Amino acid sequence: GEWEIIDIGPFTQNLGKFAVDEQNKIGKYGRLTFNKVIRPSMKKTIKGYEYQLYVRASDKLFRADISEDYKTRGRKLLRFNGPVPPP
Repeated sequence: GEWEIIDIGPFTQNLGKFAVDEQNKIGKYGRLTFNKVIRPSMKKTIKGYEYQLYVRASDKLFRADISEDYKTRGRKLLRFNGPVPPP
C-alpha cells in the first residue's frame, strides 16, 4: 500500500480508544484510561488498512499499531508499546 499522514478527528480518536481497550484486555500496562490520539497519525493500505498512532493514556504516551479489515471493519491491535518519547 502507501503510507500517509491522516487527521486526528473522531475516526482516528476511536482507533486510539480501541487500542487502549484492547491493551486493557491483555493487561500489559495494567488498566489504562484513553486520553487522546495526538499528531502525527499514519495510515497505510494493506485488503484493509494499517494505522500507527501515538496514544496518550493515563497521562503517558504509547505507540500503537492497529489493522482494520476493509470489508468487515474488524480491527486488531498489533502492537502497543511505551512509554515513548513525544513527537
